[PDB]
Amino acid sequence: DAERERAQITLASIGDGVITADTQGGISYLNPAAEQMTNWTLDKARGLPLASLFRIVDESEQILSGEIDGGREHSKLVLRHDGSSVPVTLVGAPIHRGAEITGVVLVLHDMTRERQYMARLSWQATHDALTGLTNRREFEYRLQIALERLERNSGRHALMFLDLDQFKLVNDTCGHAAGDELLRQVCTLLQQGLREGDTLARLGGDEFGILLENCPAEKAVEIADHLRKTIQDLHFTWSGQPFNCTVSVGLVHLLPGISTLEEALRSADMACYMAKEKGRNRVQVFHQDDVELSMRFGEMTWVQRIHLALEEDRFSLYAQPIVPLGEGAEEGLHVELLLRLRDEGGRLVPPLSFIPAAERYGLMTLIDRWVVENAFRTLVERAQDPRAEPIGTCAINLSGATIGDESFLQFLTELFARYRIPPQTICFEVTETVAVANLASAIRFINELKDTGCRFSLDDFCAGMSSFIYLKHLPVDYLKIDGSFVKDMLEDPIDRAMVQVINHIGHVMGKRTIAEFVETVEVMEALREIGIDYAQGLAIGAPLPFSR
Amino acid sequence: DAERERAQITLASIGDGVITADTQGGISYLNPAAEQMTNWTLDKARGLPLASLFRIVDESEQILSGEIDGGREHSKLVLRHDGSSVPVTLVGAPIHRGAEITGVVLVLHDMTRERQYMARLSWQATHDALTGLTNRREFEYRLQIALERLERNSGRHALMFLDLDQFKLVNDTCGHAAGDELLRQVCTLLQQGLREGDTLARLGGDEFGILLENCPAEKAVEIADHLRKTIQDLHFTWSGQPFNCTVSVGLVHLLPGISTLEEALRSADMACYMAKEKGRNRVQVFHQDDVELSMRFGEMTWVQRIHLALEEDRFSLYAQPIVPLGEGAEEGLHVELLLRLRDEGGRLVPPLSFIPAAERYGLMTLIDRWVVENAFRTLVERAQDPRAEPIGTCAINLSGATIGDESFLQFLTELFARYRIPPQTICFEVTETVAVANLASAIRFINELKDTGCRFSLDDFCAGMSSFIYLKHLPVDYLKIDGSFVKDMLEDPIDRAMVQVINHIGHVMGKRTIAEFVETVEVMEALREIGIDYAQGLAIGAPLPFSR
Ligand SMILES: Nc1nc2c(ncn2[C@@H]2O[C@H](COP(=O)(O)OP(=O)(O)OP(=O)(O)O)[C@@H](O)[C@H]2O)c(=O)[nH]1
Ligand SMILES: Nc1nc2c(ncn2[C@@H]2O[C@H](COP(=O)(O)OP(=O)(O)OP(=O)(O)O)[C@@H](O)[C@H]2O)c(=O)[nH]1
Ligand SMILES: [Mg+2]
Ligand SMILES: [Mg+2]
Repeated sequence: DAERERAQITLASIGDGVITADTQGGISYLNPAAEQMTNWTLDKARGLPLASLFRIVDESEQILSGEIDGGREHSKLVLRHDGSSVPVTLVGAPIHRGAEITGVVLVLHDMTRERQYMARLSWQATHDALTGLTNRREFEYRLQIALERLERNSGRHALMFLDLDQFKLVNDTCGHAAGDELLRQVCTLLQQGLREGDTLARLGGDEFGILLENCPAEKAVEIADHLRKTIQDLHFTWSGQPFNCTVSVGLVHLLPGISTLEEALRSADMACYMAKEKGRNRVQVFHQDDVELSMRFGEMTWVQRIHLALEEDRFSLYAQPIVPLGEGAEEGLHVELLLRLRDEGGRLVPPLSFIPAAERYGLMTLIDRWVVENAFRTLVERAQDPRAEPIGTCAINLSGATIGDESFLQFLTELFARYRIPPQTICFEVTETVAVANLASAIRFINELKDTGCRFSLDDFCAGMSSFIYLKHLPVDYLKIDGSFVKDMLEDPIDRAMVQVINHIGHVMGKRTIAEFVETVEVMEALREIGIDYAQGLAIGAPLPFSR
Repeated sequence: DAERERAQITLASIGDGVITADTQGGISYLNPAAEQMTNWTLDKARGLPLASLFRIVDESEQILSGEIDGGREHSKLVLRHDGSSVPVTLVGAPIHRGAEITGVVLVLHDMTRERQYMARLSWQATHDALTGLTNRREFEYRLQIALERLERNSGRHALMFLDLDQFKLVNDTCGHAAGDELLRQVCTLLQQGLREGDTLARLGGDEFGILLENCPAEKAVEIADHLRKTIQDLHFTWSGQPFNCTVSVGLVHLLPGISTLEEALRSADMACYMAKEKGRNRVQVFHQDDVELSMRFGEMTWVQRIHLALEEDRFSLYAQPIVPLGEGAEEGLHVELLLRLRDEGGRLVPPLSFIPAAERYGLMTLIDRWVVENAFRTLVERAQDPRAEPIGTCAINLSGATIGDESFLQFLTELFARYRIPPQTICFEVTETVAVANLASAIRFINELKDTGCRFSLDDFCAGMSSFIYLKHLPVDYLKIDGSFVKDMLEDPIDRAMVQVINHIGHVMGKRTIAEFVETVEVMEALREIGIDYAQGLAIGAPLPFSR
């Protein structure tokens, strides 16, 4: 028929190598990308078997009909025995007549070409890969421009910071895949709610940035409260399970030519934080005095609260085990230390009820110094018993305020001399987020501590070319997979794949891998098969009191 | 016909959204990816015009028939007026009957899906994006494994470092595109030359790594000299123009369980460097004494050579102008300082004849201290004339040895007090390579110097998600496009695109862009249209004597 002409132009427009072959291997179709990949033209390869022209090997075939579908991409090579190797990502699907398997369709994507996608790189550098919206880079650029521009700067602009409430709930409850969907759904609503000219970005985490150029004060607040309402009305559900999605909005009225970029960003931050501190699901319009006096008050309140607790011995330490998944590995006892705070009545205070405030008001060095001192102190008390399970690894999480703290090493040195805890026994922890936020200091800190003889771990680790590049510079011993990826590993094929990639590249880069949120033995066995070195979760052991 | 069944399964296996429409817009085909992208099924969209179902807008159509082909990818959005926006990279080709334009074929790739390609990320993290071979990460991993492995460690291994000779020649002569082809061609020969089990990687630049596990000493050297010969016999040509490709090989015989990874890498480096220092196109087998005594001798030779030159006033400084491309921009005179060395006879010494040796033997701090001192000294002498063209920017290149030098800032402070040159007038330069090689120190150095009031530039800048991520951490004022990209900008569509992306993302990140190797006004006008802030090259001004 004349359909061949239509299909051939479509098949030739596709940049990916398309190969169609009969059930027995004989070639039926090769598009120009397949021809260039295999070094064989269709006219010289038609009817001839696949294996006799080129090889689709691995790194040292009929499986497609069985189980190796086109759902997932498979890393193969194209060994052509002339011009040799071409690295691909294969996808295969059977060809049917109607319950009669007649052939095979192969979609082959050339890994060498990825470097040539200039529009893709450019897009990526200015947009969030998940949500599709502009990123922090592009947003801050557009915000700066709105203020510095010579033209079209007649009226005032409106900066908004919209942060999702209890977004960690969604991730720790269902997993990372669920949280990504919610983010994508939150994205579509804020898209529908804004007009052309308005700039909407994901600034990181569950935080979005909205810019309304040349829009009045009353109009600006009206839009914010409406967007707040539309997210409140979002009936988000994950595999039946419904979630109450809510947002905390921080609004700032801007002036082009007067108000600086860093002043604008910081003002929207205090207002967003204040809407949270004021109970969540609220819009907090920044006022230079009215919404600033509460920051001075909040600092005073928390200085008193953190110091009282410390003085009143209400902070305590818990220990959760980390165990080797490797068959034959014994080692010393590995525990991760976790902080707990009890109020004046004597009941446990949730983490979000004081860590965000202590972090905001620079009270984290205090707590980290108390944690480290009382961990070493406990280890001495625990050692008084000879029968006691000796701790080979005691992991402690440090904040960004500590990573940057010049006086921490002298304090740690002093602590070592006082409690005689071997440095080797201690494993300091920093999140991927905290490390990158203070990159030059993190590198400097990790190396100084490693010289002392301490180990280091990188927490809440995501996979990407960025995170793996940051990993080259961060000399940590362990890599800890974010729990959200482990939570639905066995239910979501991308989260399972994420775990596998974090593991492989983590092993490639000389790191030992740890999986958190291993709540069942099914998850434990899955991680063991993959190759994960350590497991932590409710299937391993629950957090138990450590300190007295 | 029954061809529809064959084509539909192929079209459904493609992950990219395929849209086929008539010349007048009416839809003919949508694959499941196109249906999911546009929110419209083919059964409910067949015959109906494109524009009336969804919109393929931009960020604020018939052009395809004219000029906007499927050769280059175009960044568009898919505004569907229901579930709103989907960010794509469009490619379009006309549909013919035979010189009769009947319709249009659109290949739409969803930018949101890029995050889900796990096999692609994993491949990327373990392989060079250009050459397709394993990267430094994977190679060092495999090398470590060869040494640390409990099993299959019977015999000895062979580490090889193959570095292309005068590879900068190919790039500065033809451009980056030519050099990439040569690298890809060098890759295919080393592929054909090695057997299954042998590990071949691009370790960076024009340097390749080869590992021959459980291969005798005599066999190991035999393979190296053969590979050296096959590259010598490579008749490389770029658009008619032939190039004599040659390689300098450094070989090390390894022992699993004794010889460490860093000892192995360093030994292959000294042997490769020695084959270069010994005249290039040679294989230098590392010998612990015989090929180590020459490193002590070479250090002695160069300490004497660099100090003599300094003592004998044979080092001089040249100045090359940098000019604004922006229409209306005047500014002060911008010059880039370049070092030159004259031998004992009085004739100019090529850069490769002393900078590789001075860099190898730690003599770069010396030269950088002489350059900076004599630049400030010249600026005072030049200022004695009131008529003199005042220099608003004087750019000086600093080495990795300087970026890491703790005593440089006190020396610079002293120089400032002695020659009273305004810090603002000085622009320090570091290559992307040097910055990343010493990342924590570069960041620390750039910020300390910026506080003094100096400007900073990032040289030989490549584009990628890695380089743009490194750029977030490096607070430089200017970004300098690598000349190799500018050389064939007007002849190669990818190098033109590279220039455009380096520019856009450089402007996004608050940097001012500079293009080097602007040898013609055609290149100058091209860069001006793109948006480049500054131009440097033989169309602007040639390097002229600066120092006396
Ligand atoms: N699924 C997913 N989760 C992410 C992503 N980026 C960050 N997160 C998670 O988002 C959460 C952000 O937590 P927070 O905003 O600090 O805390 P919260 O639970 O929302 O509580 P509030 O203080 O009320 O904001 C963490 O659990 C992160 O691991 C992403 O791209 N995808
Ligand atoms: N086209 C291209 N050029 C690259 C790439 N990576 C690095 N280069 C260039 O490769 C060159 C490496 O130069 P060198 O090896 O130090 O110098 P050389 O000219 O080969 O001289 P020798 O000292 O004999 O090795 C520089 O011009 C780099 O800019 C790449 O991926 N593609
Ligand atoms: Mg939140
Ligand atoms: Mg070279």
